[PDB]
Amino acid sequence: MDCGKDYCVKDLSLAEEGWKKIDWVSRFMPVLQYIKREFEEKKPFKGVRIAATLHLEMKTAFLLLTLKAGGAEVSAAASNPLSTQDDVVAALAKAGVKVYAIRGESREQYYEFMHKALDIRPNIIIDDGADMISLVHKERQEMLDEIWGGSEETTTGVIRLRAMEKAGILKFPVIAVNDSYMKYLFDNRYGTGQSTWDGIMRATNLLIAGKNVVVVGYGWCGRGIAMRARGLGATVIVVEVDPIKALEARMDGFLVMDMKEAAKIGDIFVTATGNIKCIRREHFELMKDGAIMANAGHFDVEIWKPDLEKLAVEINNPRPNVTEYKLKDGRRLYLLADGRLVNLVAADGHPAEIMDMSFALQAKAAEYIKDNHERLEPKVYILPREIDEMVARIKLESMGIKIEELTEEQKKYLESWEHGT
Amino acid sequence: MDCGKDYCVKDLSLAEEGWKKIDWVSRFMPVLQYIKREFEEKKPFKGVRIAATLHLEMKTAFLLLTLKAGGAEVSAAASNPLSTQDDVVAALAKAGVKVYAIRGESREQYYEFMHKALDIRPNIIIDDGADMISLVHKERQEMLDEIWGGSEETTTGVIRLRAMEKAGILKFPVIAVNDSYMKYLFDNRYGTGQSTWDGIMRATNLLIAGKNVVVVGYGWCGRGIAMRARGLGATVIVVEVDPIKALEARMDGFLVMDMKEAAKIGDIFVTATGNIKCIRREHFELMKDGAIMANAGHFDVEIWKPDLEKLAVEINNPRPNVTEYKLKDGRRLYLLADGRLVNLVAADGHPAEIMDMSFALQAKAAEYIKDNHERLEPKVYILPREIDEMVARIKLESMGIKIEELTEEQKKYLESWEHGT
Amino acid sequence: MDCGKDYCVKDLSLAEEGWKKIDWVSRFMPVLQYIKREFEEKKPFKGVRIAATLHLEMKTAFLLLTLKAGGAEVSAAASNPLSTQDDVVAALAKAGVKVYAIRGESREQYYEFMHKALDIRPNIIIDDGADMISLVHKERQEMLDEIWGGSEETTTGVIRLRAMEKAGILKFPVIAVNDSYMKYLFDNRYGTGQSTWDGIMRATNLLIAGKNVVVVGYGWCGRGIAMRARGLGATVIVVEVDPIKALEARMDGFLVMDMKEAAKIGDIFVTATGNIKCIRREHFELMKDGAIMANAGHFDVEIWKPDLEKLAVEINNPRPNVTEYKLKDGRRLYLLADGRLVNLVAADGHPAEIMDMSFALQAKAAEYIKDNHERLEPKVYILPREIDEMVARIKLESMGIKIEELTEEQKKYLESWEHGT
Amino acid sequence: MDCGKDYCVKDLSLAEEGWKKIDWVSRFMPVLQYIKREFEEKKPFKGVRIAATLHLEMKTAFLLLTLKAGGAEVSAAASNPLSTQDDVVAALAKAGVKVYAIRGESREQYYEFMHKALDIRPNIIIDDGADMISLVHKERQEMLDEIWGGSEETTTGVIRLRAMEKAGILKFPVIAVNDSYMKYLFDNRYGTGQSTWDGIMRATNLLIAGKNVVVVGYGWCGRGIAMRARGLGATVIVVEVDPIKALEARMDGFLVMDMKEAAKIGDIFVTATGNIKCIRREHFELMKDGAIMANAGHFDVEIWKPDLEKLAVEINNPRPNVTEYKLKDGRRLYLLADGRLVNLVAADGHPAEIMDMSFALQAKAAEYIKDNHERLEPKVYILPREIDEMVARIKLESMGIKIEELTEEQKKYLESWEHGT
Ligand SMILES: NC(=O)c1ccc[n+]([C@@H]2O[C@H](COP(=O)([O-])OP(=O)(O)OC[C@H]3O[C@@H](n4cnc5c(N)ncnc54)[C@H](O)[C@@H]3O)[C@@H](O)[C@H]2O)c1
Ligand SMILES: NC(=O)c1ccc[n+]([C@@H]2O[C@H](COP(=O)([O-])OP(=O)(O)OC[C@H]3O[C@@H](n4cnc5c(N)ncnc54)[C@H](O)[C@@H]3O)[C@@H](O)[C@H]2O)c1
Ligand SMILES: NC(=O)c1ccc[n+]([C@@H]2O[C@H](COP(=O)([O-])OP(=O)(O)OC[C@H]3O[C@@H](n4cnc5c(N)ncnc54)[C@H](O)[C@@H]3O)[C@@H](O)[C@H]2O)c1
Ligand SMILES: NC(=O)c1ccc[n+]([C@@H]2O[C@H](COP(=O)([O-])OP(=O)(O)OC[C@H]3O[C@@H](n4cnc5c(N)ncnc54)[C@H](O)[C@@H]3O)[C@@H](O)[C@H]2O)c1
Ligand SMILES: N[C@@H](CCSC[C@H]1O[C@@H](n2cnc3c(=O)[nH]cnc32)[C@H](O)[C@@H]1O)C(=O)O
Ligand SMILES: N[C@@H](CCSC[C@H]1O[C@@H](n2cnc3c(=O)[nH]cnc32)[C@H](O)[C@@H]1O)C(=O)O
Ligand SMILES: N[C@@H](CCSC[C@H]1O[C@@H](n2cnc3c(=O)[nH]cnc32)[C@H](O)[C@@H]1O)C(=O)O
Ligand SMILES: N[C@@H](CCSC[C@H]1O[C@@H](n2cnc3c(=O)[nH]cnc32)[C@H](O)[C@@H]1O)C(=O)O
Repeated sequence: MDCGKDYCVKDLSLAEEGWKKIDWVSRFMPVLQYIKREFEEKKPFKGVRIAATLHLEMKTAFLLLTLKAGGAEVSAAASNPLSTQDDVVAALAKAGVKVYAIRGESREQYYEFMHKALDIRPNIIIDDGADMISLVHKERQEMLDEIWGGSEETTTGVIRLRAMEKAGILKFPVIAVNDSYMKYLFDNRYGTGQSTWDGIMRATNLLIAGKNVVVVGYGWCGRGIAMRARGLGATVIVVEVDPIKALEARMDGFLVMDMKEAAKIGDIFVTATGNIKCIRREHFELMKDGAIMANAGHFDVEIWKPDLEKLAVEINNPRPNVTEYKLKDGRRLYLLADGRLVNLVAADGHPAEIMDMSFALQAKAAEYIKDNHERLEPKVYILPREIDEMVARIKLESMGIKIEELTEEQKKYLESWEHGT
Repeated sequence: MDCGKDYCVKDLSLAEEGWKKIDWVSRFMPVLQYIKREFEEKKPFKGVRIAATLHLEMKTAFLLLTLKAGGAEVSAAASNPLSTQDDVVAALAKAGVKVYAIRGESREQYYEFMHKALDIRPNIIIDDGADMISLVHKERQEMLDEIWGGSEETTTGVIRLRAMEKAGILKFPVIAVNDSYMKYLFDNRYGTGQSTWDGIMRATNLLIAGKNVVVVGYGWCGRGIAMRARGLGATVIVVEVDPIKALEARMDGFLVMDMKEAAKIGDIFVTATGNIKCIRREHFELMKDGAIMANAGHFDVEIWKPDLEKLAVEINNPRPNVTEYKLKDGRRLYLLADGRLVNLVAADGHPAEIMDMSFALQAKAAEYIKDNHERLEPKVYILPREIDEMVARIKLESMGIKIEELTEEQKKYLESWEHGT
Repeated sequence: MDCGKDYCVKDLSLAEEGWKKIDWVSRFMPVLQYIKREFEEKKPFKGVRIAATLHLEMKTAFLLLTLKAGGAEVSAAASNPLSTQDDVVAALAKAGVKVYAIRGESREQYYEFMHKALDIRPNIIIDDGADMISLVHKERQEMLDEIWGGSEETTTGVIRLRAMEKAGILKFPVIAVNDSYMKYLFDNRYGTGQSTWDGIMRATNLLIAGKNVVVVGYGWCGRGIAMRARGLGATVIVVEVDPIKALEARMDGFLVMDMKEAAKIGDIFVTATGNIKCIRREHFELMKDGAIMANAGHFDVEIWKPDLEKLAVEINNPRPNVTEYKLKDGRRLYLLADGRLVNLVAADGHPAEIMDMSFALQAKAAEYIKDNHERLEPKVYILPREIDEMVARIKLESMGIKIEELTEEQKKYLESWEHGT
Repeated sequence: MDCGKDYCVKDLSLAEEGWKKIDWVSRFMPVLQYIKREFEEKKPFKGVRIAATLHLEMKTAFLLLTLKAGGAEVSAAASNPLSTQDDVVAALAKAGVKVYAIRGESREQYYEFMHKALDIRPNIIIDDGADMISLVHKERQEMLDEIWGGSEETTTGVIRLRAMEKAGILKFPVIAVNDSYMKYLFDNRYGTGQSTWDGIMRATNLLIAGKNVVVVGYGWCGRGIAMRARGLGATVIVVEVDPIKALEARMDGFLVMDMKEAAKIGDIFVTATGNIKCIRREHFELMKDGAIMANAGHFDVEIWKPDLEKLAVEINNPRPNVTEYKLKDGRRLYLLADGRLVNLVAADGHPAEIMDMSFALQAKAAEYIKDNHERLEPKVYILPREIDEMVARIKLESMGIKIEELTEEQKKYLESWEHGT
């Protein structure tokens, strides 16, 4: 509605509430605040244009404003059509960020807006899911040589970009921010663990304790989702295709079965595979009446909605972010958040302190691209662990935690080999 | 605004959304559904008038509709001015329940509406905090003849009523529903454990893991809040006045210290004491910058607001359900939900399956009073344990769980003494 | 072998090692040490004779020596033929305690020794399982009028004594020490939780994580056994006959099924029912090859050994405290500790700090019997909660823990009823 | 005492008990049983000579017998002077393994026996701490021609060997078995987590719940020790030098502080660093009376014994595997197992099912060296991940667990980039 050359938002009059959300979470983001103070002093992004595809809530907004405080000209598009928070996006538009996003936008608008964000002709692309980096290579090839590099937030995006590199069509360097220690060990595990159940509880008002919770995938996200589900009193069943991770889940005290056996007994199903069709026709047919299904992975393809639609004689919407599929025999199965990221659609995403660290790495990755892209090949890179170390020490210090320091004798001992029994 | 003899609600046009909310949670309340079918078949409350003071959200609405389906004429008032959900109440007014409640009620409206609810001339009073039963004894003594009895939902109300009995001011029988095994072992512990953190995450979007969570009170609510806080990754510090429960918290793996020591290190404070001034002036003075405070117990007197106001040079409202008290030294302390029941004010209360068992007991208590008021004395009773077992057996059956049966030989062994060795 | 009028022990030359065990655990028993200092000063048991039936390890020995330091003449017999520690018992004999116990003694010696302990003509009987109190009523009735009272340590004994009271044959007062808050909330739960797995690991050297652990009974012992099993990485399945406790186990995150379904899937079975024949023929027939079975309840009747013997074509003993039952189809099932208390036969029983509190109550119960038995009927009593409070405050102080104290305003508030919304 | 050219053991007559111990744990080692049948059928080590330095208990004996069943001639020496179990070693001598070990070995005997084990002129060396591989490089350089390669079991040894490679002193290939997923994710974490507390309870009979447990090091062992300590009811304090791992411990719910601060409040201290002097003079000076200290890492240098001896006015031995250092102010600090591997010295090491997977990898590593030594360089290698997957699949199958299979469509999706949205 409020839609022009510089932005396309639902309603600019929502900006005051968006500003309050941005100010609130920024009070609990000490690492990005530390970085923002440096950016304001040195203005390292003066004259630099940045286009970002991220989940457009208040922590994302604070990162974009941090990049702007460093001198950058920033455009932004949504990483998911349903995760955008309209009031936050109005505040971004008021701040001069060229943001193009409306909550609930269509898939075609999702890409029409992504193109508009790309119109800034970015030097740096910040991506979440690799849609924007892929879109440039497919439909905006005229702009490739102007792009220094990109940084990718999530596992699904890194998988896509590595396949792009394998096929020889990646045309600029990419930082796999997801692969940094202070990202996947914290965001993917602890962040997703809390916010997935935050969203499921918010959407349903249902009890987690005494439920059979089925977690499909025992990677970093599945681990955290299973961890916190157990912490909320649930009986957790893990479904995995990796035999090593399946044994880990056993040692962690969780049941391990395949997806058909899990489908018969699960009360709540959560997918975190980054894969396609992990739950489909024959699993829905086995599910108990009232089964809750949620996706915490990527896009909307982990739980195969077309199979649910073919089984349903009625499709209803009893609550916001709850789609009811009524089957022939009268069973009703419930899909949360239209099969999209339940933590970001049914809730407010990861907590502020988690995205502080993930978006601190993103800020450092943008600086790394700015300053090293000419020595980098069109390949996927991981940030040096020194940046991980810096983010961790800033967080610990803001926490008031002082850790042991190695003595010179101990450093010597760890490099030696003669001191045995 | 939509106010009359039979109801007083904010907006009747919100009823359609309220109905969707009631329909939803009712799908996950099997025990109360079992009872509603019995009530609908037999109509045990035909001609009976029931006045209820409860937290007016969707699970409460299904309890009130279940009583109406049993033939009762039902009036309803809010148990807390900020827990009422206006769309649910609109649906109750449309359903013929004489409900008088608006979210954000003044204290004067709170008691005016409770008086309007009493105008039904009830035979049975269902109470939640003992305000209504106290109000009849103070201001509506002409109602005492017609009143068969009352039922009290919560710990705080039962304490008040037992005190009224001790002083000899109680005039009609009272069922202490809170004292049923199927209530305080589940509602108070598991329900409050989940819904307290549901509300805290919803209000703040902050990380629970790696925080110092201080839980004041290690009763049934405190146990649950502490258990789920640990499940979400927090370090938990328990503050108690009972030495036995303090040792229980230690053995459960939690730190135990006094309120002053806890105030210095806590990041999030949760009170669940049912007592007054468990966090007060001297504790606020010790708290770290950015401390989060929330009350999970009765009323709003556990965290003493007047002390916060006197310390504050500025009182701000950065988020819905977050009050910011800025102190002279620049520190900011955040009180959630105005110091009232954080699960019911900042979220949707206990999950549906928990309220199913609690309100099943309430429905049984109302039927118990109906069937026994001529045999009861003006004192506090607890439901026979056979009702607890019925509720637990209906729930287990609806879960598809069948448990081991105690054999006749085993029963006789348990009543013998000669078989030792 | 070293067997006379004053004692019957395996070998007095083992006393030096027994003294060291007694000294060791006594360093970590601050509550009983506190009581012992009082006893040494006041000598309240001067001229009093005490006969005890307890598990004769080093914590029991310290209680008996504490009673002796108070002036008592003490005799002792084993509460279980397999839990006696011969070196501890030699030290007791060297100390002047009239102890009659040899590890591995027969059932007939178990009672022959119990009679010898009774020959002291006790004023006070301290019992664990009610064998001695029952033996007096059956076979030593000539001595009843000389006995002031008894105290019973465990749930199984209290069950027997209450049945004795019901039948009208209990002839002196009995203190149900097991029923004290500081007993069953700590000994039965936390003590049994740790020491059961202490014994199972010691006997087997097998992994607990990633195992299906079946806990039969979800009372105080079963809760703790399930708690700690989960803490060691196991998948815990709870078998219960109480529907309320079955739901508790669900809410605590454990599977709940009946014993036939549990038998098919369990890797380790632990009984804590205090009942007879909870695991029998048809369950053994369903068990997987290599199933481990252990009893943590009472006697050796919870797992029905006669059924295992009838199924076995070979009975072997591959490890100390491991009996192998080789079945017709080649399956091998393993019973720990001959079906007796696995924590006390395969290990060293509860940890010292736990039995500090249980045996502190026992010392206070003996004092309570001494001083109140003439005002007591031949019935089962529970100690006043003031003693529970005293034990808890001594433990907290020895721990360096200072708890909140109620203000006079708060005490007033909890007795009031007028202060509502 | 029973010493000769082919073996040196304490007492050959202990062999019968050693065999029972080997037979027992072998029943619960399915993966190594699977490999032993393959080895027995194919005899891949016919004519091969293998010298091993391992902790000589029953699971090690089954590994050595499995290699012998494959046709290998096997010599064995102790990996630690106090972890050897004399009856197991007696059985190995009876079985034809050239084992030279006695529990309680002097340091001189330790290296004399390791030299006797090397007299076999091995083709493959299996090492556990890199003492033997270091000893060949220092004192048996004439052996270097015939040596195909070595395999290192543990973190400390791999560090030594990688340092030897860096300095260019390594002369033959080395397999870093510790670096296999199926090893360090399970042995180091879950195995050490259980067996450390197994040993601590066995030595002390003290309560774990409600204690302040300080874990020094949050690597794989530290993670496991902390996780199981929390599972047993303790409050866990983590001391780290890695800032990333320190934040992991916080998010896992543990307190994080430096060694001096932890020394003031810890009740039980466990070191798992693989480093020297992580607890030393200044820390002992701060410790509470009665502090328990134990080492779960390499050698006995993590807790610096010489500092304890200098502080002590008295050194006593109140229990087996408990050394008491009485300080000038009367405080008593207790070091378990002489500061050596507490799980292996005060207990029976890792449980059998854990060592099954670790020693399956060792058997595969020995076969790998046999099959690849002519293609390898004098540097440190890690086994191909296909062997990890084989071990995990054999274990899952023996558990009756069948996991979901990755479909061809899903594999192709994971190698694509065009499918976004
Ligand atoms: N806020 C969020 O919701 C959030 C945060 C981080 C990452 N993610 C997304 O979550 C997904 C995974 O995150 P990760 O970092 O855990 O990936 P990961 O690869 O660590 O874990 C993936 C696991 O999925 C398992 N898997 C794949 N197909 C499967 C199937 N059909 N059935 C069962 N298990 C299967 C794999 O074996 C692997 O262990 C990605 O899509 C990532 O983008 C979401
Ligand atoms: N939905 C909800 O939020 C919900 C649900 C159930 C109960 N409640 C309310 O929660 C409160 C307690 O519920 P309960 O069932 O736990 O009561 P409970 O009495 O079991 O626990 C109360 C604990 O508070 C401790 N306590 C009292 N004053 C204290 C102080 N000054 N400092 C520290 N500890 C103190 C007492 O020792 C007691 O153990 C009541 O007000 C009850 O109505 C709220
Ligand atoms: N050191 C120890 O091993 C130790 C310590 C304390 C008590 N105990 C013994 O443990 C036993 C129980 O201790 P408690 O204090 O837990 O008793 P408790 O009564 O609290 O729990 C007993 C549970 O067993 C359940 N039960 C009974 N028969 C059953 C069956 N056939 N199948 C399944 N569940 C069944 C009951 O429902 C009850 O919940 C008693 O024999 C007591 O003496 C042993
Ligand atoms: N059966 C056993 O007891 C067993 C089993 C496996 C490994 N280990 C031994 O345990 C040790 C570690 O095993 P790992 O696999 O955990 O190593 P790891 O390196 O994963 O963990 C080591 C941790 O120690 C930390 N550290 C180093 N010096 C420190 C100090 N001074 N203070 C605090 N933290 C410090 C490092 O930061 C690192 O995180 C090695 O010696 C290994 O051989 C023992
Ligand atoms: N954009 C795609 C891919 C999944 S996004 C997953 C990413 O979201 C990120 N994330 C989680 N919570 C938040 C938040 O509150 N703000 C911004 N990003 C978030 C997190 O870093 C993770 O890598 C989609 O919606 O399906
Ligand atoms: N008088 C005080 C305290 C009583 S409320 C505490 C009660 O609220 C109940 N409760 C918790 N969640 C819900 C809900 O969603 N609907 C209705 N009652 C609830 C719970 O049973 C508990 O006993 C006040 O009203 O604010
Ligand atoms: N004597 C019977 C009944 C069970 S005894 C169970 C009791 O043992 C007690 N107990 C547990 N550990 C110890 C210990 O180390 N010493 C003495 N008593 C113990 C505990 O208090 C519990 O009530 C039998 O052996 O079957
Ligand atoms: N060189 C040092 C540290 C190496 S031992 C650490 C290794 O012991 C192994 N281990 C643990 N329990 C057992 C057991 O019962 N038998 C054999 N090895 C074991 C485990 O795999 C780990 O990598 C020393 O020998 O004392």
